[PDB]
Amino acid sequence: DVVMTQSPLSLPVTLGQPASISCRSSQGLAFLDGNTYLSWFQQRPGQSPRRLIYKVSNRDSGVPDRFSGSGSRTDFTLKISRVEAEDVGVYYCMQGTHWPLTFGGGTKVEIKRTVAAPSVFIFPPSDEQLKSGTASVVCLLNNFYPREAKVQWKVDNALQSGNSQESVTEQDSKDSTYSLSSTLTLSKADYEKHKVYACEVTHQGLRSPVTKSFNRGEC
Amino acid sequence: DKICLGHHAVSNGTKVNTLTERGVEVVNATETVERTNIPRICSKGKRTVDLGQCGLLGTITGPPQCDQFLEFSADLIIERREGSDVCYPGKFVNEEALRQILRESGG
Amino acid sequence: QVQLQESGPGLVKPSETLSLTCTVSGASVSSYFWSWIRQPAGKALEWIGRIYTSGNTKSNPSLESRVTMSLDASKDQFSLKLTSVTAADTAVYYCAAGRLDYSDTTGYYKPPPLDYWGQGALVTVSSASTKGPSVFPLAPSSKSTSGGTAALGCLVKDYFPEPVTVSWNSGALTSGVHTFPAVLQSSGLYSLSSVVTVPSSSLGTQTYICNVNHKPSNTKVDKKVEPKSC
Amino acid sequence: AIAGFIENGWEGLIDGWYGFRHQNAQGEGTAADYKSTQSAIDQITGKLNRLIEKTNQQFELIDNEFNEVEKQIGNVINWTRDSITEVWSYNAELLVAMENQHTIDLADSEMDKLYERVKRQLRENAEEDGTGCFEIFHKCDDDCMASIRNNTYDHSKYREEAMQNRIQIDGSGYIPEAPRDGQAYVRKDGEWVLLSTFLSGRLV
Amino acid sequence: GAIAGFIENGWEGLIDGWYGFRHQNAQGEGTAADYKSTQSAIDQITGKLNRLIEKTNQQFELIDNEFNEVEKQIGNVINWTRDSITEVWSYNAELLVAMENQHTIDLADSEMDKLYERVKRQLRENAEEDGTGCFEIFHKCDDDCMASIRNNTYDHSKYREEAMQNRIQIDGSGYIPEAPRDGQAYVRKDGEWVLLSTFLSGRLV
Amino acid sequence: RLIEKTNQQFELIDNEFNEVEKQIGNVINWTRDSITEVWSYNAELLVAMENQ
Ligand SMILES: *[C@@H]1O[C@H](CO)[C@@H](O[C@@H]2O[C@H](CO)[C@@H](O[C@@H]3O[C@H](CO)[C@@H](O)[C@H](O[C@H]4O[C@H](CO)[C@@H](O)[C@H](O)[C@@H]4O)[C@@H]3O)[C@H](O)[C@H]2NC(C)=O)[C@H](O)[C@H]1NC(C)=O
Ligand SMILES: *[C@@H]1O[C@H](CO)[C@@H](O[C@@H]2O[C@H](CO)[C@@H](O[C@@H]3O[C@H](CO)[C@@H](O)[C@H](O[C@H]4O[C@H](CO)[C@@H](O)[C@H](O)[C@@H]4O)[C@@H]3O)[C@H](O)[C@H]2NC(C)=O)[C@H](O)[C@H]1NC(C)=O
Ligand SMILES: *[C@@H]1O[C@H](CO)[C@@H](O[C@@H]2O[C@H](CO)[C@@H](O[C@@H]3O[C@H](CO[C@H]4O[C@H](CO)[C@@H](O)[C@H](O)[C@@H]4O)[C@@H](O)[C@H](O)[C@@H]3O)[C@H](O)[C@H]2NC(C)=O)[C@H](O)[C@H]1NC(C)=O
Ligand SMILES: *[C@@H]1O[C@H](CO)[C@@H](O[C@@H]2O[C@H](CO)[C@@H](O[C@@H]3O[C@H](CO)[C@@H](O)[C@H](O)[C@@H]3O)[C@H](O)[C@H]2NC(C)=O)[C@H](O)[C@H]1NC(C)=O
Ligand SMILES: *[C@@H]1O[C@H](CO)[C@@H](O)[C@H](O)[C@H]1NC(C)=O
Ligand SMILES: *[C@@H]1O[C@H](CO)[C@@H](O)[C@H](O)[C@H]1NC(C)=O
Repeated sequence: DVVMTQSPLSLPVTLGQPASISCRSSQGLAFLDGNTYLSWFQQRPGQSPRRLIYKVSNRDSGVPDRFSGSGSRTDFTLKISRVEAEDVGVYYCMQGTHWPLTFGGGTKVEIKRTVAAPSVFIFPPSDEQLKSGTASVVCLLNNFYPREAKVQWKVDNALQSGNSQESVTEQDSKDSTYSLSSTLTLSKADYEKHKVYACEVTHQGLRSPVTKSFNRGEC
Repeated sequence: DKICLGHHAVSNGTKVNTLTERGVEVVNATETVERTNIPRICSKGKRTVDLGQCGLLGTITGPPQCDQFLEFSADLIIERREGSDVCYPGKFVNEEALRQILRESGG
Repeated sequence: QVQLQESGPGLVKPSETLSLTCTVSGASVSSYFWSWIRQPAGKALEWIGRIYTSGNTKSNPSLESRVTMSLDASKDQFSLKLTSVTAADTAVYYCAAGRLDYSDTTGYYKPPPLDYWGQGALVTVSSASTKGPSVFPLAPSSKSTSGGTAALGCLVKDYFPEPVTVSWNSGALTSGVHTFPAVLQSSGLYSLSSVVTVPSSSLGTQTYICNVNHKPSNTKVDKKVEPKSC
Repeated sequence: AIAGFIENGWEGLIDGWYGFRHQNAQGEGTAADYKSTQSAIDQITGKLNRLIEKTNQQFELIDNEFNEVEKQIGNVINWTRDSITEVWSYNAELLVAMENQHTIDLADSEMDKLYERVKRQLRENAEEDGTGCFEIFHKCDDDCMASIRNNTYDHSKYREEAMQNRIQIDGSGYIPEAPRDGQAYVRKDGEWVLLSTFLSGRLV
Repeated sequence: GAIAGFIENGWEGLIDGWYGFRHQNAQGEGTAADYKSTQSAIDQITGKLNRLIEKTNQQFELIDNEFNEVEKQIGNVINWTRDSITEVWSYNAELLVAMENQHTIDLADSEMDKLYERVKRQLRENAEEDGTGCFEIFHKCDDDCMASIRNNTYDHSKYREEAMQNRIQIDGSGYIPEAPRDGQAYVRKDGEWVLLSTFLSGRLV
Repeated sequence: RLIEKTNQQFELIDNEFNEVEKQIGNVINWTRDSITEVWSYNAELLVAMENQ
């Protein structure tokens, strides 16, 4: 089996800068018809992969200018002239000369953008969920960068631990920002015991930790 | 009853390159490119002369480092880096040409 | 003007016959190479096999013992059957097409090009029965919004297997919708939050409903979100 | 009217480089053999990927096109350059020649490696017409022809019938040895009826 | 219990030879090498070595100087020539190893078919090709008969008729000879052509 | 295919009667010897291969 090896495997670039991706094949990729069948594929957040380069150099129709493929017979390179916020995603190389079709490991390209402080919002658990005995308090950090944030739950100034699960969106395709959803899950009995449910967010774009809380019941 | 024809085989052979294939496994192979070095000047059977402090051209003029080799006779002449052709500052004109001559001079 | 649409069961039991089918829109199946590419959860793409009309199910050796591909020229659907399924076969299953030049004699002996792709089908291979989700509204607290912007969302909790789809107001609401990745709870069930940011003046005047579809359980939910009434 | 490779190559064959062209009750069929054609294509490719390999030695200028060098050193450069030109030009013409012979003889090898396979399949149920075909001495429907291609033909299933249609006089067909049970036998309707059954009747 | 040959696998147990016979009869199964065909291959590989290992008797001297560099213009020419020389020797080197390995492999696979076509014409009409590199013998071949195939003494006429009968065979019984063309009608009994006159000379009861 | 005579003509860079300079000559010598080594190998391997 032809072995497709890509490098680097995580390629964080700066919004508007160029970068390259090297793909080395374990075998030569020439074929009887005189064409070497290496292709480059871009799979962006939550999508089918699309083909950028076919036959080492030919770019597919409907693809930005900055994508230019190059390579020889063992060593190939995808060159991006100017990585914008819309080029985030994973990039694969595939040989297409030898059975079976094989793909590279993939290179994760993440845009390095300007710092953006997160908007913070907190959600009390719905009264409908409290009928099932479980209480889910949701904290949201929306449209921010870098994707490094601290989310501490404070139930009555008591720092929570263990019951916190957080999910993170993919880097955006236009402003290159993330979004996070920390969920504090606990029982109906424990929810009804305390009053103040706070969410302390610490981030680079914040000159001091921002907190959004909510007192139990209320309005 | 039946009788069968077959060839032998082993568990892990070695891989070699061919015209139509790269890295095909044969039973046994051997290396063709030499890589092993003897870290000495194997000089058995030869009259060797290690000039050392003497430079090869110094055997003609005769600076003090080359006193032992003014009429030397050798089959193998070994120049060393520390060799000096000279004693009073100066060079030789067309020096490699003459070096190359004395190398195969036998002394 | 061509499109490929995968279809099939969302979960198949261990050792069953995982079946899928790529339905072709706006093209004749006779004129393409047809590949199945599966992608396990966060791993390299794996190329299963390729077929063309007049038959030749050339497949990858890792799965050839178990793979079975055929394609119907009247219904326009590439199909696939993976026998005796394992947890390793849990993956996204994109189908793909490639140009087919009849006269290129040497093209049937080269891996097919990957010109067009489908959206990909998730087939999670396990034994746990299908559970529809529960949808709980994530509403603002008494319009303590206090900003120029306000936030509201849904909580699609306790469902299996993946995935669920969340559209806000039947697709009319798209600007500012963040539908988070699912997270697997300690119960063996998935759960995700879908949120959307709206102007603060929109509360009360605008209707906000998230639409959840859990096709594994044929479940469809339309949950309205609104600030609490004390 | 059908022929094989001992004569000419078929132009209708386009799914591959080798195939089976059969003929029976249902008519002609031309279908390529996939395993054999890939084994030829994958070895020609092995040549390309060995000769297309690049050289990574970089040479710089020693000549000077704008400003000529000493006549001696230049003449010696020219002498070396033209001598190297001669070696590569020789090594090149030869490599193409050898690899073109090895290529041509490579494909002939894989045609026979397939012909001599189908031969052992049919065992004692077909004969070599001599032109790359097999006269099959038993009725072979379109399903049976495909059994030869995908290596499932079972000589046993058709052997007894095929050998009898092969070892003939006039129509004819060899006959089995009558049972060795001690009773004399006579031939009647393709079976050894017993002689005692023809000697217990009555006279007229 | 099965057994198969070279159009398939190589045998890892055959260690006193490169090619060999693996039989299976009443007494059991054995594996013994064929020494001739193995030496025929081992000798051709040896012949390649003693044509390639041969030394070049040409001696070269230093044109350069390591401790004390030569003129820059001439050095860039010596370098240019040396690098051009090393290029040709590197090309001829990898091409030789490749061409001789393609020949060494096709050489050995050739000596295997030579042994196969030998045993084939040996057994003449007394066996058939099963396709895996084996011969289904159609008559009992004991260990002494098996060795008669290895040392090429197998008399095919001795076991022919028996095997030719066991190959035609419609039922458990094979083809019949011709009854003598002497003018008598013959009936068939016990594998023999007994006359019909002997069956019409009795007594009505 | 083997009898095909080369057309590359070479003039004379050495001088048999009156020796050229030593350094340049030793290189000319060094190259010609290294060239002869290549044709000598190419010749013998070609005969051996064509005869085979
Ligand atoms: C060692 O080898 C080199 C290369 O072979 C050799 O130098 C070459 O000499 C020839 C002359 O025999 C040059 O060829 C042309 O000669 C004609 C004479 O009519 C000129 O007009 C040419 O110059 C014009 O034409 C060019 C082509 O249109 C233009 O591009 C150019 O700008 C001029 O307008 C040209 O001189 C040849 O150019 C050189 N090659 C070089 C210098 O690289 C050299 O003589 C050999 N040494 C010995 C001792 O034999
Ligand atoms: C023509 O080609 C030759 C060889 O291909 C080339 O001469 C080589 O040059 C390199 C680089 O200058 C030499 O390699 C080493 O370079 C490093 C500098 O990076 C030095 O430090 C080395 O010093 C040696 O000597 C020391 C004692 O004084 C030792 O302590 C040390 O360990 C080293 O051994 C050394 O110079 C290389 O040695 C030479 N080769 C020869 C044969 O001299 C030359 O430059 C080329 N000509 C042109 C015009 O390009
Ligand atoms: C580079 O290589 C050159 C040859 O490859 C070297 O040139 C050769 O140098 C040798 C000496 O080392 C010469 O040999 C001498 O030749 C003279 C004259 O020969 C003629 O007369 C004799 C006697 O009647 C006769 O037998 C010959 O056939 C000639 O007719 C002799 O008298 C000497 O005894 C001695 O043999 C070669 O002649 C010479 N070759 C050529 C072609 O000139 C050259 O020295 C090398 N360069 C370096 C730097 O080493
Ligand atoms: C010998 O092989 C060559 C290729 O190595 C064959 O020529 C090629 O045939 C294909 C036919 O499908 C041509 O493809 C077409 O190319 C154009 C670009 O020019 C492309 O846009 C089309 O969509 C189509 O794919 C290809 O151009 C052509 N190459 C040439 C003419 O240089 C040739 O037919 C083979 N000959 C035999 C006798 O088998
Ligand atoms: C061989 O072909 C026949 C139809 O001609 C089919 O029924 C059978 O399954 C095939 N066998 C294999 C192993 O593909
Ligand atoms: C050949 O083998 C047979 C059977 O083993 C044996 O009787 C005979 O002596 C052998 N002859 C030779 C010449 O090897």
